Amino acid sequence: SQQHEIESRILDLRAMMEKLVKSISQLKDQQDVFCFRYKIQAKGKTPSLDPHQTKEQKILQETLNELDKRRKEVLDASKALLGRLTTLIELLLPKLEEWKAQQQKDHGLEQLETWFTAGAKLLFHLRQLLKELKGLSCLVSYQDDPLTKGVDLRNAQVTELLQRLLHRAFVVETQPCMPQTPHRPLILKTGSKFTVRTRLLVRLQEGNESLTVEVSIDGFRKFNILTSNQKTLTPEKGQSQGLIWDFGYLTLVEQGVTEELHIISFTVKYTYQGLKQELKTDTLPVVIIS
Amino acid sequence: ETLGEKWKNRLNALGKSEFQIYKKSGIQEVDRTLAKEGIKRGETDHHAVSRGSAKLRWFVERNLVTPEGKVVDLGCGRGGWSYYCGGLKNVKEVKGLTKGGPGHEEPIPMSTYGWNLVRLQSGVDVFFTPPEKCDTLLCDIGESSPNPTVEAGRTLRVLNLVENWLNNNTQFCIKVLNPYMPSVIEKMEALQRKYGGALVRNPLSRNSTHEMYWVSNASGNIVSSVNMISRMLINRFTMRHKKATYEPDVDLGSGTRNIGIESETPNLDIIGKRIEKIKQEHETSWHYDQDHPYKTWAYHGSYETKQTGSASSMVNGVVRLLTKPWDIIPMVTQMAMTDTTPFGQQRVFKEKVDTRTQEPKEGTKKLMKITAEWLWKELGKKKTPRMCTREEFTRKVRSNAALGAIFTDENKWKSAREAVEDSGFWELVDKERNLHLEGKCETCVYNMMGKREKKLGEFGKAKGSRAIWYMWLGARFLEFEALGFLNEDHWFSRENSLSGVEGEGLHKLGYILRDVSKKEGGAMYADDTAGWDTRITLEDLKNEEMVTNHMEGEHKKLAEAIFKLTYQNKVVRVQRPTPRGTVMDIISRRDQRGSGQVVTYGLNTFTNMEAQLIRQMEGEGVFKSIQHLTVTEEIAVKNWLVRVGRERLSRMAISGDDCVVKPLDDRFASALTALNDMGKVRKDIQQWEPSRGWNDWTQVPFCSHHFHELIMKDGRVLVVPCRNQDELIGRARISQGAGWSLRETACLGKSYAQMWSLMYFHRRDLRLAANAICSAVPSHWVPTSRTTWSIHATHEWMTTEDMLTVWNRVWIQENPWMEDKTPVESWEEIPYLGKREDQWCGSLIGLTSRATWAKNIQTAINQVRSLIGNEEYTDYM
Ligand SMILES: [Zn+2]
Ligand SMILES: [Zn+2]
Repeated sequence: SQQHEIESRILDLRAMMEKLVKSISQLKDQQDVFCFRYKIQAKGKTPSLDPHQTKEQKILQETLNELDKRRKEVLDASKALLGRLTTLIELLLPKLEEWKAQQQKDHGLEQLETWFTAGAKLLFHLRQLLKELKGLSCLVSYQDDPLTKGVDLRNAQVTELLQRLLHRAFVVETQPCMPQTPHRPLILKTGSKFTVRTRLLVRLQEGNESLTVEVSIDGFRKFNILTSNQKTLTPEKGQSQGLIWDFGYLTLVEQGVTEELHIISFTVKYTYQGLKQELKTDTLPVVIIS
Repeated sequence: ETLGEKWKNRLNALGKSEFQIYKKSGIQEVDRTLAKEGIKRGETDHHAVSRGSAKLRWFVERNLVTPEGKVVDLGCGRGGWSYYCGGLKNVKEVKGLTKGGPGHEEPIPMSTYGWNLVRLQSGVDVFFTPPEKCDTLLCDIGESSPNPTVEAGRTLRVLNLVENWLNNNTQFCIKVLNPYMPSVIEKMEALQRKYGGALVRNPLSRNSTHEMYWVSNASGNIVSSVNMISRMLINRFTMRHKKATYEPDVDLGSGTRNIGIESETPNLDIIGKRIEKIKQEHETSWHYDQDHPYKTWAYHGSYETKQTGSASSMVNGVVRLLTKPWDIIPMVTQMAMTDTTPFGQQRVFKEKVDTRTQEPKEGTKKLMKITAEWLWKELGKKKTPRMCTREEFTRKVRSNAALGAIFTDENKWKSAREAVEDSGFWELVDKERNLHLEGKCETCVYNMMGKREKKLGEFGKAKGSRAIWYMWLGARFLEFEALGFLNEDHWFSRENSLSGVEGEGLHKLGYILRDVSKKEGGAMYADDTAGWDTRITLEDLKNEEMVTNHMEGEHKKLAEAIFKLTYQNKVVRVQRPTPRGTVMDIISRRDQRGSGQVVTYGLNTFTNMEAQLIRQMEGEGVFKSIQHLTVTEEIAVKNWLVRVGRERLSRMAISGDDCVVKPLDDRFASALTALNDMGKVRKDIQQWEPSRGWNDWTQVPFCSHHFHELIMKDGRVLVVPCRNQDELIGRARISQGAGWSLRETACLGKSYAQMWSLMYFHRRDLRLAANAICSAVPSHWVPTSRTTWSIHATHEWMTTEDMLTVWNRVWIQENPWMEDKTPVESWEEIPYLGKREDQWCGSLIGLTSRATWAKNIQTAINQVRSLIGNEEYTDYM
């Protein structure tokens, strides 16, 4: 039910977004034609009293009215797009909140990652479309132009929503467990390797810049990661299998026994389309036994 | 500072969500969940345009203000207040003004109750308009701003604007923006002392503004009211969030309202039989309506009918898909479709047809009488009147000639050709002829329809918002029999009358203009007249009736009967939307011009010639005063006609109502007394402002054309017509309605795609567009269909052979002004209209527009031609 609703929502959003793209293109052609007509009128340089001059100025005003009608038509459709889009994220949010509840208590992720990737693609393409719309309208921006604030508020809202989504987009797929004895999870032993797995719900990554993920842990029994805490994922890996991180050799050393727990922290630096955001997440609490 | 300043600062210091939730904290709302989407579908009744209608209803219901008589509206915008006021009982006329433009509200048309009393104006600035007489004044102008000083300045400017219009006994309702500072209170005190009133808040108003209104029937104090409003606003943001109290929207109904004044008297002894017959035919549903919106026309009754007509018009698909880059030009799309629904017909009839003129004085009457007598004696020097017969009319109808606007009486027959062969039609015609011979008419009625009701269409469709008069076939035949000789004998040809240009093709008026501009005198003047068809008075008809003095016998009797019983005594049917459905009314009038197309053309040419001669008379100073003409002036004016009267007629060129005059002295522009007195008021110019002339003959507009000149490669010189390309392209994409097929539309497209190859061959963007159409139509088909230019009686491009031979025959062999007769044998020796001039006249070449006119060329046009489908064709490019 929820998945089918999500599919219908994304389908209708794609349809009306294609319609919006067509409208933007048509407005671009109309603006170009008007600019050419004004240019050729200006280079004429014929100041006088003539019915033709009175005729051409009247039709010039009508062109300006149509440009405003087209320009104002883009915003509300974009505004309506944002309102409907904002419903999907808050509806998809508990699907992840309830997802981690089962882990604490089949564990497929394909639907969630596909939905998150689709949402990220929609957000990024909407941001690019707004950017090119602003660049187009900056040429002949004039008095009484609602775009000069509307586009900025739309970009602000889009950036805020994207940041909010990517704040929760980071989850830990697998808790650190030893491969030798998988019977007991969420338990740590000194001088041994541990296997962890983390996945990021959006399958988007630049093909020229690698993705960097760092890790961190936590007089309590403080422990330090003897092995390397840094890893690099090849850009082709995201296309081949996804943004998959595997640390199968992490070890911990020591610088009543079970009274307090330790938390391992994950930090990722996300860079795409000129926007950089800092993310931090925590794993399930664990206890170290010697 | 006062408490209002504290409240404003506190509201300024707030969050987004808190601001959004503060808007609705006890105010009242109206459910607009129906009216909006009703308007989007296209409804024009039972709806409110905006939200101010509810506020105005709240004010009026408690009789705070009681508008009456004439009401003036400032900054109406869409016009909810004006539309609501129009439906009231004591309102007699509504006038409203608003400042249109980018990012501003604009009026839109509705058909609510009493919609025929409201007139709205756009694109006018209120601050620079002289005050006029008014009985009730409404003002709702104001824009919020975070800064208080600018709001105070705006309020002071508004008050300074409004203080002039108010009188002692005028009702008012004025909005004040920011009333909580002394910089407005000190003026408000004086205003209230001088005129009275109070400041009251509307509960429907939002919670985010401190707006107040100034009314008429109230009293109190200002500062205490502002303080208590501020205290209430302060207390408001302390309770819980209460749901908005929803109130249903207003419904206005529909219909038309009558004012109750009439200024016309009927002649029952002439039209009684026609009225009786019409009433007897539809006795079942005959009723009297008390809401007829006619003022200068009589009323007789109304019956029931079925609605005909449809908004917008069909679009020729064959020409479309070929002119792809033209779908974005606003002119092409806007003028494409018009309105012919009963609402549009009523709008046109109210706007233009229903007018009134004034009688002239004695001197002008005598002048036009003398001039008309002399002109009639002059024209009939080498021609004699005669009578037409039935064989000529049968040949005319059989060949589908340029017949006038006529319905083929569909109730019994299906077309004119089917009815001509029958005998009952001729029996009815003979009976009506016998009745007419005794000075009675019984079956002579008209029909009416409207067109061209959009914004930008009227600026590119000849003269827009017209009205054509249909007639029965028998009356058409009788009128032809009476007065066919005026056109069948070419009475108004250039050879007979030295001014008319009837019978001359479109490709020959430039030579005439060039020949005219070779004389000696001042400059060329090309003034026009607005609504010429409605400026004809009874005196002009009486003057034109003086042609019967050359007739005799039965011909004279028939001509007199036709002139007397039809042209100045008319009965017209018209439709009108009503709540009960659709109805038809019958009206009458004496003046104005309603007849067949050719007869109207001839009479208009004659009247224009007489008027131009009179104006040239006044320019030379032959007579001084027009109030009264005395002796020693009649002799003087008659000597002028005899001496050089003939020569002076050779300086002009009058096709219809279009005139071009080259006077001897520039005193022509300053003589505007007789012309204004006769009733031919000029267009878009001040009444007493002198007219503007031209010193060049290549820019004078005649028949909506500017005539350039061209130079061939050899050296020969031609003269070609020209026009704005956008208008031609927009016309070319409209189907007249004779289609419902592919063969018909293809034939029409091929028919008027050859006009461009014939006349408009000199421009790059139009010659190429015709080759594609000729190469897409499967050829072998006769391109027979009426395209346009009914006045121009050539229609020569309807042939079938190759266009090169036709061009050589037309522009070389039959050219009197061309000396040598060496023909051409290719399409490459014909030159173009320069390069910059083509762009100036409206092309799309030479600049960034060439980047979008880059796919509609031979680079990517072959696929477009092949896109037609299985319909074969033959290449021609
Ligand atoms: Zn009659
Ligand atoms: Zn031109």
